[PDB]
Parts: sequence; C-alpha cells; structure tokens
Amino acid sequence: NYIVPGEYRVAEGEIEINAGREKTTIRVSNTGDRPIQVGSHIHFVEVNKELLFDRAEGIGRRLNIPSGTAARFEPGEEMEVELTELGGNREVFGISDLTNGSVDNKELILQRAKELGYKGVE
Amino acid sequence: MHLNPAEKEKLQIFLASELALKRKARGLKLNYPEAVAIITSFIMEGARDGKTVAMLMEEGKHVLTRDDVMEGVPEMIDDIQAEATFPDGTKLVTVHNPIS
Amino acid sequence: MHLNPAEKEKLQIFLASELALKRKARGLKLNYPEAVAIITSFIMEGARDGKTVAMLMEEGKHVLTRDDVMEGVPEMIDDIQAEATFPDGTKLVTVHNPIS
Amino acid sequence: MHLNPAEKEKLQIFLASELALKRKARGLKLNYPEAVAIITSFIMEGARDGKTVAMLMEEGKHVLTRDDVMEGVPEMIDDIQAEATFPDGTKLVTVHNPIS
Amino acid sequence: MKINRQQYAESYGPTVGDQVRLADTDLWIEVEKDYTTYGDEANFGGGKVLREGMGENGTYTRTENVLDLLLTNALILDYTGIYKADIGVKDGYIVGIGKGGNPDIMDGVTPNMIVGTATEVIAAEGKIVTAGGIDTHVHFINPDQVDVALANGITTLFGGGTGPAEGSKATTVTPGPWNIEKMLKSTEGLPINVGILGKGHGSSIAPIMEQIDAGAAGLKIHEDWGATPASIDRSLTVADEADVQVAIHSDTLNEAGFLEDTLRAINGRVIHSFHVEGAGGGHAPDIMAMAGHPNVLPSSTNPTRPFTVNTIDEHLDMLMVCHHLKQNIPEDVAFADSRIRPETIAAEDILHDLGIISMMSTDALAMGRAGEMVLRTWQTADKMKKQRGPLAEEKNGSDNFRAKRYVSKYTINPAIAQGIAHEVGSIEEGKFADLVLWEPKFFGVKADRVIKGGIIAYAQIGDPSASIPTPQPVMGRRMYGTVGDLIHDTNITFMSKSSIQQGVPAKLGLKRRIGTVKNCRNIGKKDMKWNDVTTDIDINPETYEVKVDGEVLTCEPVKELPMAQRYFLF
Amino acid sequence: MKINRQQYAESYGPTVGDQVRLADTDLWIEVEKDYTTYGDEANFGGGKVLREGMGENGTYTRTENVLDLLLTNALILDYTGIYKADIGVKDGYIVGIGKGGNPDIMDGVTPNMIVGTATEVIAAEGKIVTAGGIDTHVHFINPDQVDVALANGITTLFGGGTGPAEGSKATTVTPGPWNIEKMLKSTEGLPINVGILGKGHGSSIAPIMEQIDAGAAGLKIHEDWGATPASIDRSLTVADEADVQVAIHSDTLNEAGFLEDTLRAINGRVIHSFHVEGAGGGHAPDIMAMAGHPNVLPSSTNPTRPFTVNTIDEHLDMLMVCHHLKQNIPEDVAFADSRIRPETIAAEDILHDLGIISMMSTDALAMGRAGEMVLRTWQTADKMKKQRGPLAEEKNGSDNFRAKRYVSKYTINPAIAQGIAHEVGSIEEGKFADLVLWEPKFFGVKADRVIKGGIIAYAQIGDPSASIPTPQPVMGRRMYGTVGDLIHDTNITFMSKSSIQQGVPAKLGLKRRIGTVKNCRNIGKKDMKWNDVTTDIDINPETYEVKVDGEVLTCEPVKELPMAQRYFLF
Ligand SMILES: O=S(=O)(O)c1cc(O)ccc1O
Ligand SMILES: O=S(=O)(O)c1cc(O)ccc1O
Ligand SMILES: O=S(=O)(O)c1cc(O)ccc1O
Ligand SMILES: O=S(=O)(O)c1cc(O)ccc1O
Ligand code: NI
Ligand code: NI
Ligand code: NI
Ligand code: NI
Ligand SMILES: [O-]
Ligand SMILES: [O-]
Repeated sequence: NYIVPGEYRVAEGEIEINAGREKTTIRVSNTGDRPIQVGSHIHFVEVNKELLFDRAEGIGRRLNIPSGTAARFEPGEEMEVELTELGGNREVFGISDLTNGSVDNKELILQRAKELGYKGVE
Repeated sequence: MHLNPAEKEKLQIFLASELALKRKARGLKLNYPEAVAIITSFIMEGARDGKTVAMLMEEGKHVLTRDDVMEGVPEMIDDIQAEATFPDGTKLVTVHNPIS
Repeated sequence: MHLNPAEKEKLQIFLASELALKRKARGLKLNYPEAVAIITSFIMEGARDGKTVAMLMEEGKHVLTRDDVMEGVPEMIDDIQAEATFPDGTKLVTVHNPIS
Repeated sequence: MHLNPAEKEKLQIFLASELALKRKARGLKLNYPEAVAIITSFIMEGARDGKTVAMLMEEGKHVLTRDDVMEGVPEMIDDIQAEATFPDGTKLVTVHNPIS
Repeated sequence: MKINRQQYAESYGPTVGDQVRLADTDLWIEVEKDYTTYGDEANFGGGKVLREGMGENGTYTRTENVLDLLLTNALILDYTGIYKADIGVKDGYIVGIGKGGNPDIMDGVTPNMIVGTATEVIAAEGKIVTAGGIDTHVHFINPDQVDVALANGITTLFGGGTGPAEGSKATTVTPGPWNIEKMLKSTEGLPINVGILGKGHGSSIAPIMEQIDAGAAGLKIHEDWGATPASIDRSLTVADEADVQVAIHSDTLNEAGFLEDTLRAINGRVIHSFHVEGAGGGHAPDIMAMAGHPNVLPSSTNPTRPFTVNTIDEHLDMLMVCHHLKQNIPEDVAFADSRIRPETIAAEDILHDLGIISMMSTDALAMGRAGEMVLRTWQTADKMKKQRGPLAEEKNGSDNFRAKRYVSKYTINPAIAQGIAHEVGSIEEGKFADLVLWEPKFFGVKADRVIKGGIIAYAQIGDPSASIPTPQPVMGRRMYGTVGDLIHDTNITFMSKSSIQQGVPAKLGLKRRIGTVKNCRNIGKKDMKWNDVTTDIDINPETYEVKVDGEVLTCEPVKELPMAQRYFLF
Repeated sequence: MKINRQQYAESYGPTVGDQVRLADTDLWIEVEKDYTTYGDEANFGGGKVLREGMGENGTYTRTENVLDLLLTNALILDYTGIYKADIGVKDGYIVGIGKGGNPDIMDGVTPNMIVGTATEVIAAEGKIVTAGGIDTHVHFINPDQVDVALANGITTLFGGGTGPAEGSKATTVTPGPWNIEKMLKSTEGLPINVGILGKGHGSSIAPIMEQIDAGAAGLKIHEDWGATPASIDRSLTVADEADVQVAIHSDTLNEAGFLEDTLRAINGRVIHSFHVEGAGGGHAPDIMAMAGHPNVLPSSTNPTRPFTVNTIDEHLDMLMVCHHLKQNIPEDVAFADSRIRPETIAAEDILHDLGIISMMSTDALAMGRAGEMVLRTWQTADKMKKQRGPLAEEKNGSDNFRAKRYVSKYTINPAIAQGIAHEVGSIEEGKFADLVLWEPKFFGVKADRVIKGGIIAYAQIGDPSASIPTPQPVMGRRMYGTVGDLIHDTNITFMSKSSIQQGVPAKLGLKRRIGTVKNCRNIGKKDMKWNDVTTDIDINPETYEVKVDGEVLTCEPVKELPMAQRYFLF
C-alpha cells in the first residue's frame, strides 16, 4: 500500500525476442588491439574487418540480443555469440557497402568482403 | 555584479532551499520540489566552499533521509544534478539516489 | 524541481516577506507592499502547514496590527488574496480588512 | 503589492546579499559579485531606514574590508551605485572605493 | 532470448497486460495491446537501433514514406484506447500509429513509418502520451496564462476577452468586429492554438453575425450581457447558419425565465452548457438539470472539481468578494446561498463518473484555474474510485474504463463540441501533432514535453548553461516551436467558415495555420465519447437534493487529494 | 606637452609597448602598434574632441566617407595582431581600422573614417575588443542557451537540433527538409548568427543532399545515427558537390571500423573532427590521432578544457548517467574507462598549446557548456604558460604569440572551417561588425557589450529605472539590436549556395541577412591560423600514452583556475 508515484505493476511472464527466427551460434575473435562493440541491428557480416569469424555465417543475420544492446570484444578476446535472422525485406544498404541489396547474394557479399580484407572469408 | 543568465537562475534554487529549510524547521515532511531544492543548494554551496566533486557525490546522499520527506518522495528522486563553479571552474555533480 | 510558472512567481512573495520581516525586526513601521507581502506569505505557508481556508481567513486578520505599519496603510489594504496548494488542492484565501 | 519593474529586480540584490552574507558567516573570503551585492543591499536598506545620501556614502566604505574578500576584489570595485526610495524620494548613492 | 517483464518495461516501456500508476493516485492503466515486434523495438542512441542501414533506412527521400519525427515506444492514453505504439509525424500531423523503423531488416514496420535521413527522434519509452488538452472556457485576461496552460498539458484555448477589461474578466467574449480583429492579431504571438468567441447577445441578427464574419469561432451567451430569451434565440439562429458552437452561462437570477424558459428558447438546438453544476453560474438552483438533455453538450469548470472540505468556504467567499456582496445585506447572502450548494457540487462528482457531464474546462481567471483542468480531472477520477469503487465495466483490476471516460472530458469531447475534432483532440492518424509527454510520476501534474504541430513548444528542462539539459533548475520553459516564425506553423487559429471564405486571414496578415470550425450543429450528447448519458435530472427546489432515476446522488467531500502537496512548491 | 604613460593609458587606453593583464590570469598582451596621432586621439563627451567643426566634420553627408559608428581607442586582440586603433563601421560592416575624426583639422585620419553628423560613438578606451566567437558545435536544445552564449562573447552558433528531442540532445543535427525549414523559421527570433547542420547519414545521395537544398549550411556525421563507412562517404560526396562543411563524431565503439577505416572512408577529403580528444566521442582510444592529418580541421569541445582535478570524476559520472550505464555491469565500466582517459585529456592541453588542435567549441547542452568556450580557451592558455613557460616565439616578456594562437581557436579558425570567414570571425575591413568589448578585468569571463551587425545586441548594464545606467543590478540584458525588426538586420542566417539559388529564403519568408557558405572543400590544416601543425600522433592502445615526434606528452591537472571563483556567484 506504500505509494510509489508512477510505478509499474508488470504482468507475469517473459518476453521472447525475435521469436520464430532461426538462431545460429558462432565464435568471433577480436584480432585488433582496441575494443570493438557491436550493436543488435548491424548486419553482422559488415562488422569491423579485424573481427575474425566465418563471414558467411553473418550474412543475413544480426545479434540475437535485446534491441538497443551491444556485444563487447576487448582486444584479443574470442567468444561465442548467438545470431538471429534479419527480417522485413532482407535487404541491406550502406553500412560497409558489402551488400547494397538482397542478403541472398552471398557470393557477391563474400567477394567484396574478401577483396577489402574483412577477416574470415573462407 | 555582472550577473549572467545562469547566475540569475540559480539564485532561485538558493531561495527555494531557504523556503524548504524553514518548512523543515517547523516540522513538515518535505515534498518533491523542496527536497530537490535543498539538495541542489547544498551541492552548489559545497562547490563554493571548495569541496571536490567526489566529496559532494558522497555528502549529497546524507543531506535528507526518508523520515525528512513525504511518502514516495525518495523513490521519485533518482538523482539530482547541479553545476557550479569550483576552484577549478564549472563542474557537474550528480548525486544518485540521494534519499534512501 | 519541475517548477511551473506560478511556483516561480510565488517564490518572489516569500522573498519580499523575508525582506519585510527584517525591516520590521529592526523597528521600521511597514509600508504597503511590505505589509501585503508579509500577510500573503503567511497565508501560503499556512496552506503548506495544512491549515484550513477558514482558519487562514481568521488568522490573516491578526498578522499585523496598525502600530506595525505606516499611517494610511491599514485603510489602503481592503483585502489580501492568495492561492496555494492545501492538502486538498489549490484554494483561494481572501482576508478582508487584514489590518484594523 | 503592485510591484513595478525595478522593485522586482531589486529583490534579486537583497537575495544575493543574503547568500553572500551566509558565505561570509561560514568563513569564506568573498568574491566580486558577493561583495557588490552586500554593499548594494546595505545602501538600499539604509535608504529604507531613512538615512541620508551623505551618511550612506560614508558608511558604504566600511561594510567590507580587504580581509573580507579575495585577492584583487578591492581593486576590481571602483564604485558601487544604487538607487532607492529615501523619505524624500528616489536618490542615487555612489560609494567610491568601498573596500580599501 | 527471453527478457523478464520488469526489465523489458524498464528498457522499452510497459507492454501488454502491464499496469502503470497515474501519479500518486490509486488509478492504474493497463496496456491493452502493443504494435511492436519483440526484438525489433525502435530506440535511439549510441549503438542503438535507429542507425543508418539498421533501424534507419538510408535509401528513401523524405517524400518516400519517411517520417519527420518518430516518438518511440509511447504508452498512449486516449479515448480510442490505452496501448503501446510508435507515433509517426509528418508535415506537422500524425501520419502513423504503429511500428516505426526500417523495412529493409525489420518485421512489422508500418509502411509510412520509415525512419530515414529526414527523421527526428523523441524517446517516449516509459512515458505516457496523450493528446493536448482542449480548454473551451478561457477568459483572455493575462497573457502569462498561456504558459500556465501549457505546463499542465493544454494545447488549445477557446474563449474570449481583450485583457483585463471588466467585460472580459466576467465573460468569455471578444465583442464585435474590431475587438475580434485586434485579438486575432494578438493571437499571432500566443504559443497555443486559439479560437475566439463573440458576444452572443442582441435582438437583431446582423450585430451578432458580423462577429462571425469578422473571424469569431463561436459565440458566448452570458447573463452579464443579458442571457434573455431573445439573445439566446438570435445566437442559436446565427450558429445554425454559420456552423459554429454557442456556449451558455444562463440567467442565475431567473429574471426573465427559469431553466424551462431557457430550454424553450433553445428549442432543441445544439448548445454547450458551461459550468453546468452552477457554482460558476446559471439558473439557481437547478441549472445542472441541463446535463440530462440530448441537445446539451455539458461541461464543468474546475474549482468545484472535485468536492473537498475547503470547496464551499473558498467559493462562498470568492463569489461575495467578486460581486461586491455584503455579508450584512440579506439579499446578497440569500443569492450566495442559492448559488454555492454542497448538494449540487457533490452530485457533480458523480455525474462525471457516470458519463452525464461530458467535458471539463477551466474558466481561467474568471472563476477557474488555467493550469488545473487536467489535474482536477484526474483528482475527480481518483476520488470516485475511492468512494464508488472500480466501475462495473472494468476488468483485470485496471481502471481503463474510467481512464478513457475521464481523458475524453478534456481532449476529444471539447473538440467535438466546438467543431474542431477534425484537427485536434485525440491521437489519431490525420490529426494535428499536438502531443503531451508525461513521466508517470508526474502524470496530469506537470507535463515533460509539449509538442505543437510536431515541434516541441514547451518543456520541463534545466540549466541552459550546463553540459547537459537535466541539471537544476528544472522548470517549465518555452522551446523553439515558440520562437520567431515557427510560432506560426506550430499553432492553429480556428475561425468560422464565413470569415475564412471572406479572406479575413489575408486581410489581417495572419500567418498562423488557419483551422475551420465545422460540423457543430448536428451533434448532441450522444456524440460525446464515453460520456453520452441522457437522463431526467431532478433538483429539489427546497433542499437542492439531486436525483437521477429516482435515486438521490449524495457524496462526501475529501480532506486530501493526490496530485497536490507532494508536487507543488506553493 | 608630454603626458606620462600611466596617465596616457588611463585616459586613452594603452599604447605601443604597454601591457595589459587578461582578467586574473598570468597572461599579458602587449600593444604592437598604434594607428593614432598623439594629440589628435578621438573621444566623445562634454568639451571633448568629437564635436562639430572639431573632431566631427559638419560638412559631409553620410555617403561621403562618413561612418555610422566609431569605436574610439580600441585595443584589438585578433589573429591579425594586438594593436591600438579606432574601428569604423558602416552599413553593419567594418569599413575602416585606423584613425577616425575630421580631416579638416586632424592629421592621420583614415580617409573613410570621418566622424560626421551620421556617426554614433562607442568609447572603447581601456577596453579589449575582439571578434565575436564562432561556436561550431551547438546543440539547439533550449532557446535560453542563446543569452548564455552572448554573455561570454559568442556571436555565431553553428550546429543542429529541434529542441529537446533525443536526436537533438545527442547530435548537432536538424534532420530533413521539413525540420530544417521549421528551424530556419525559428531562427528569425534568435538574436545570434546561425547555421544549421543536416543529418550526414544515408547510403543514397538524394536523402542527404535534399537537406542541403532545403537550407542546411553543412552536415553532421554522428555515431548515434551510424557513423559507418557509407554515411561518411556519402556525406563527403554531397559536401564536395555542395561546398559545405562536414563535422564528424566518429564510431567510438569501433563497430564497423577502427580510426584507420574512418580515415579510409574520408579518403583525403576535408572534414571537421569534433571533440578530437575523444571524451566527447570517437574511436576509442585513438581518435585524437585525427589532429595530425592535413585534411582534418580539428576542434576540442569545452568540458575537458583545461585538465583539472575534478575533470575525470565529473566526466566518468556524466557519461555513465547520460548513457544509462550501470556501475555493476562490467561492459559499461570497460566502455567508460576506454572513453574517459587522463592520458588523452592531459595531452589535449599540450596539443592546443602546440597549434595541433586548431579550434575550440562548446558542445552546448550535449556534453559542453554554451557560455564557456571563450572562458576555457583562456584558462587553457594560462595553465600552459604556468606549466610550460612562455613559448619560444615570445618576446618583450609578453604573451602575444600565445594570445594570437588561442584567440584564433574560437574566432577565425571555426569561421574558415565552416566556409563563413568572408563574413565573420575576425576584426578586418569588409567583415560583418560582430564585435565584443571587454573590460580587461573581465576579459574572457563576462562581455561588456556585444555588437551584432553594428548595433549593440547584449550588454552588462544596470537598473533601467535609474538616473544613469550603472546602478545595480548590473546584469546581462538584450539590447535594441534584438528588438522588433532590428533582429533581422543585425544577424545572419548562413545557408548553402544551392538553397540560396533555389530561393529558400523567399519561400520561407526569412527576413534575416542571408550568408553564403563557401570555400570549405579546398582548405586543410595548413589554413588554420597560428594552429597549422601536422604531425604523427601516436596513441598507445594499451597505456593510452600519447606521443608526438617520439616524445610522450604528459601533463598534470591543476587544483585551481583563474576566471573562476573570483567572478561567479555560483
Ligand atoms: O476585476 S477584478 O480584477 O478586481 C476582480 C476581483 C475579484 O474579487 C473577483 C473577480 C475579478 O475579476
Ligand atoms: O458509493 S457511495 O454511495 O457510498 C458514494 C459515496 C460518496 O462519498 C460519494 C459518492 C458515492 O456514490
Ligand atoms: O535526455 S536528458 O535530457 O534526460 C539527458 C540526461 C542525461 O543524464 C545526460 C544527457 C541528456 O541529454
Ligand atoms: O613542461 S612540462 O614538461 O614540465 C609540462 C608539465 C605539465 O604539467 C603539463 C605539460 C608540460 O609540457
Ligand atoms: Ni460563466
Ligand atoms: Ni467564464
Ligand atoms: Ni559528439
Ligand atoms: Ni555534440
Ligand atoms: O464563467
Ligand atoms: O558531441
């Protein structure tokens, strides 16, 4: 009965994010000497060239983390992250200029990634 | 005096704090704006005294306690922020959860 | 503090009342604006204390007497009106002929 | 109260002087605006008391001395001027070199 | 990934089923639905979602379904529902309520709510967002009244006056073509929407109509100008021809007629009955009976709201001093006693709760408080919940039904009454972006940010000399929407069709947005959202006891209210 | 007759070789030259020189080499020199720096500096006169910020925002055509020069360019909108076509790239790097390395200026609270620690002193103080003199070299960076008469009189009810240049060439003077006056130690500053 003005009384239960989308776990290593922090909604294949991971597995995906949060990689740190699928039209434009169109164009994405030195094109 | 805009505004905070301190001295539990004024003025007077930002961050949590204020006021005040002229110029003080 | 326009203005009345009370404490007979400020601030502090409108209508007639003010000031003040936040919200207090 | 523009402004000077006097009472050496406020308010309260312009020109030089203020403040203040309502209307007081 | 609900609500605001306390009242609102896609919530900042190629689209030009402003994660409280959504604004209007962001990568994006290069962001997570209040009983007496209204979330002032002239101090009237012109010109500088009422008094049509043609938005019939059968009749004849609303403050004195005579003069035509309870004015003692009729759009003014222990003492004295009434003259005492009645004030609380009085208003500076319409609406709702219990129509333990009934009284209903709900009065697509953001702890007390025409006009914000905007002193301040020429685009002057057709704006050099008053003459009580009850209200001439459906409506005054001493410095 | 120098300087201000202390600092400026003819000094008053037939010419009409205003006996402090002169203004512009008066009877009168019937007089004897400050990092969040800036001698605000919307609270951005239009209209009421930055974000040219065509003066790339390689590239492509400047607050998180990636995206093109030290934002920890490049115009924002004992505590906490960062979340702590670095803040003091950071700015209300750009510039210069000694380039024991290096950081250099130095940024013939008079005791702390377009806009002045202007309270106040329509003629809205060619001012009804942005794309570091140093700046990724020419740049914080508690009431 103590009154906290404007307080919430949230319902029971939990909120499942990115429900019904495929999830993928991958290992990622920061091979650089400065920290890299990666947001929830950046097309994962287009992150910093010094992050080493299987770049193919980041195509059409982003981090499966709450909207507006980020994953941090200290220099030299390797860890696993979980990715979810991009939605909507599944197109990306801009960012690192690796995609500029459908995310289905994997070979074109990887070719540009490889040519520009994004680590982990395999 | 050559008062600038901030100096003129901040006189208001001192005044509200004086008003609030008189209310507390006659035994009233303080409300939201009263409590904020008292803590804010304490910070700016502290800077004027030459205290450090770290000292004021600590002290600002002990200016008023829950029994000094009305129900709910502690939970309404998440932090209090004030800028004042320290010996080394204007600095920002933020006091988190000043009233527990 | 989230001051609204009326809160900012009314701080002025408190301040004028403080000024006037210092003048009275050093033995001056008070003038028209001094007297109005003192009685007005007394009403708003009264509301803050939780008094009723009827109590303040009575008390406001005994805050200052004619020997506290300059010649003519009692007859210049036909009434004093103030709004303040009582426990049951803003109310208007009117004190008729406060100084007999 | 029927405050006019100057009355409203000049309340600010009283307030700054109160603030400054509290700073001095806790042992601070006063700064430029503090010192100006204290001396100015003293002049206007003096007029209110019914003193003459010549008395305030004399007294205003003895309100604060150099040991009351920070280094350089005496030499920053060449004079202090204030208008107030004397028994014979508004007059200007100028206090030259108030702090020697 | 799952997120527990407490953390979800802290980050994004509340979602379906969660409840939020309104200020320090006992009233709880519950999120009814949410337009989001969980995981694709929009948010703005360092490493957040609304960034180029991510939640912000980098392809589309402004014309191409891109927003000028997105309010993210708003808890909307409106006659149309209590729900969670993003709100998209473009060209000063609300264009989309749904889910904003970038269809490149996000599911569920409303097609015209793209965040693009052209888009500004306001974070509304953890805020309650309502329509701006519509105050239809404003005396224009002191321009300082405008900021007072904005600070309590009012965005539209309808009324009259020329400043502190006695006619304006008594009545919401700007009389005649020249005073109307002068006040339309003054309005150019007022940072709020405005509509002006002419004098609804005369025995020939022409003197009254010429005010409408001059740019009045409506008329006010007031007893102080003679609320006679003729003035009532002519005003309503003009209103019916001109398509504007008529407000009435009836003949308290019963000099030319009793209530039934005023109703006969009205003759079934639409009218807005001001301060229908009657402390603020009208046929003594039974004027409140107006609120039972199908052609009456009934409003209360705010000092009687709600019934408290200081109410009667405060009013008796206010009435006596304003009318130069003497305590030792028995006619003056009998008049005050016939006009200030605990029996009708108590019943007025219940008539609101029942949806029988449809609207709130202020009566600013005449016998009401410019900055307390919203405040007192909620204090009334809270008192009623405490005294009457949750209404039968509620469920889940929420107060949603009552919250929609009450928010309607100062948003959509006055807008419908006045013929302006095509522009303002609710958070709906196609209406003007007059939006008020509230921290729930301050809900109905002090607005956080007031948006006018899609630009912030007023905000509670801190020291302008600081490194950041939050340091003290935090106070209400005019923002950029009020400055320079932007004041013209962010505000609406409401005018009659005929004055608009006649080119009054160009004739006066008005630069503000011009709003048309319309569809005011074929509405009634049934058109008041959530407050559409018609009934036989009986007021006993001897005891002043009020009955509805043969039951006496009695209520106790309260000693304390929420939204009061916890918040205010004076 | 000879006059001793003490008396000469008391009457006319200082002359060649005399020195003047800047406020309560240790910094002394020396008069380098004087344009007067000794004995024919201009002065105004009872029995003084500027009287008809004497030092005022009574023959010539205004068109005939006569001034609208003469500032007599000014001690100019400018990138172009520290010297004594009269300053003549006409049509709102500086037309003559030299010697004013009447060629009938005086020797040495500059031919277009005649005092005539048309001439107003400002006495600048014993004052220091500088150009108005040019602040190129302004968040438009609270209109009260303008007077704050004017009171510390700032006359031009470049930046962005729409008021206290979250996008504007984080970034100096007015996004899109409609918000730009709205803010150009708001600007009509702001008594300061303004230029508006659009959102430098997108992956297609059109969404970005349309902001320039709408009336933006430049662009801002900010990490909160995605400071990605694409947004950087497109913005600079637009800027190169449009001839406007791009400011950058880079990707602190290193999410899409490290500093070298941002530099590759830039690809040699000109860019203004905001808060280059990085506490205010940018690639952690090495962003300050930007300031060594020839294509980078580097500025600092003001809260790190200079490095003091409370700086780190204040910043760590400010960062944490503004970003909702939690003390118990290790990623939040690591992020704060990577961003707030005593090693780069200390080196930043020295980089200024060395002419490697070229500009100061505020970051008003986002992470900087609107009224402290000038103040902190001098506090930095003073700290450096105390810690490093007079610079080698000095002589006569004066601090002239350092004073010119430092005054350039907030006057001419930002003006060059932004493409507006043809109009503003220095006291030179042919530039707009934006002039700030300072009493030396208040120099850099509180301006005496701020002149905008040749009319005083702001002054420290007393009781308006008094017999004279000096009685208390003396405070900052808006003057006649701000009132009515005069606000239009005394201030400049800076706009892109294309928006001007497209008629945006007429389309919006702008009445202000319109300034053209130009010559921003083919400048570099070498064009920054007195601050033109390019070098290899190394920032150690492990220890954050900064090196220049293989020497570690380390410095101590100070416990006290001048221009602080002696002056301010709070
Ligand atoms: O006309 S007044 O401004 O003096 C006024 C006094 C009063 O006691 C009640 C109402 C009023 O409008
Ligand atoms: O529900 S009650 O009939 O008890 C009631 C009490 C009250 O104090 C005001 C209104 C009411 O309807
Ligand atoms: O958005 S706020 O105005 O609440 C703000 C708070 C804060 O702590 C730092 C920066 C800010 O812009
Ligand atoms: O000249 S010093 O190397 O002693 C120095 C000291 C200092 O405290 C800051 C900068 C400096 O260059
Ligand atoms: Ni009425
Ligand atoms: Ni009324
Ligand atoms: Ni920045
Ligand atoms: Ni910034
Ligand atoms: O009324
Ligand atoms: O910034």
